[PDB]
Amino acid sequence: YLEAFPKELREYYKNLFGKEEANKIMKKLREPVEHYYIRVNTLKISREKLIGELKKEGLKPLRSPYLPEGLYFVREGPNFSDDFEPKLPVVVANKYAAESVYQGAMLYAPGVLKADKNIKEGDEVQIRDPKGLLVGIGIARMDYKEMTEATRGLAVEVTLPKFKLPSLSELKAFEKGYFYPQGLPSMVTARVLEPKEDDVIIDMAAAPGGKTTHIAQLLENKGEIIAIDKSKNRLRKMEENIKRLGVKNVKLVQMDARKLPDLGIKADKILLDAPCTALGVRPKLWEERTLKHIEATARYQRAFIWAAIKSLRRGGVLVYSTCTLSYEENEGNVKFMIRKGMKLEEQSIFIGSPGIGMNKVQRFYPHKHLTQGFFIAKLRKVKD
Ligand SMILES: Nc1ncnc2c1ncn2[C@@H]1O[C@H](C[C@@H](N)CC[C@H](N)C(=O)O)[C@@H](O)[C@H]1O
Repeated sequence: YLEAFPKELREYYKNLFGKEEANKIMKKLREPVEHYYIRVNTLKISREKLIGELKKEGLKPLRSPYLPEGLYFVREGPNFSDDFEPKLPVVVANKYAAESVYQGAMLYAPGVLKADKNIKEGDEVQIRDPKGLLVGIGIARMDYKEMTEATRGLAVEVTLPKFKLPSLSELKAFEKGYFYPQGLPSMVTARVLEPKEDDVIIDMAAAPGGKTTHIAQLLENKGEIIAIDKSKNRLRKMEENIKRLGVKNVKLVQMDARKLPDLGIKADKILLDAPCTALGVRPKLWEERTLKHIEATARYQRAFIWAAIKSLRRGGVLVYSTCTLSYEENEGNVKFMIRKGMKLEEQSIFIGSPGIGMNKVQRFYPHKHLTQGFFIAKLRKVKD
């Protein structure tokens, strides 16, 4: 599994976590989350009602004892050994299709990069990513020719994915806005913000609106949430999420969030779920980002942070979060915040790990908490 991570990043992890822990993290990082979480949209439905609805579809949701809005599914797999060499013709899926197949998705024709020419419908085939990673085994539903030419349709019915997560996008319950897929650390993030109906609230990197709509339901569609993103398409997707979830609480604004103080707003609560190297996301088939990205991105996040601090009322609260493992983007950038008049505060929910040489910030690790790698800092602005 180590091959999935560039050598200098591996040295970095060993340095930052210790050889043993670093190895446990990387190994788990290559696998999908063991507990696949969704958020109950309490704007439309209760947890127990939704559970009943999901059981109807043959799904087995489990309750979180920490998040009354939390449900999760237990991951299946691995369904074959890491060294398994099936005696089967190969279908090569592109980088994106391979990752979804890795978690139980079917392989559709546009996802097919190339294939063995002997393949006919009904043949058993193995599916590999462009680097030879075996991600699944299944039955071809197209001949070789149609597979490499079709613009739509089923190419391989994946009957033996390496891992299996439930597909929730096609459920009636999803179309009716009953839930929103979202990791446990992400849900904790919104709770720890403790949004109030009175608070002036800003999500300055909000699309596609996962944490924003979570705040919305905690506010019970009262108050107002200002949600900022630079991307119009991602804001376009966020508009759809809002409508589906029945969120009436949110004001969208397109802009570079680093220029946030250009508004005349002094917020009481700011969520900064900052763009990051995403070193913690799962599954991690191949890590492309490395040390140069950590420094550049960390420096890039500071602009957001500074913008937020200047836009906070004194006594105001900032919650900073990333889906990355690096020190620089996390604890290092919090030290930055501490030098700029911010004070660390106890978070209301703490089920993860302590930070690196740092007490009140919260980390999540895939090997310890069955989640993506994650980081949460909650700060109070004591002075300007
Ligand atoms: N300078 C920027 N200004 C505003 N938004 C940005 C900027 N750079 C990146 N973003 C957005 O930051 C977001 C990063 C997302 N991963 C955040 C997801 C969000 N927290 C959610 O709960 O769904 C993307 O939507 C980016 O479009």
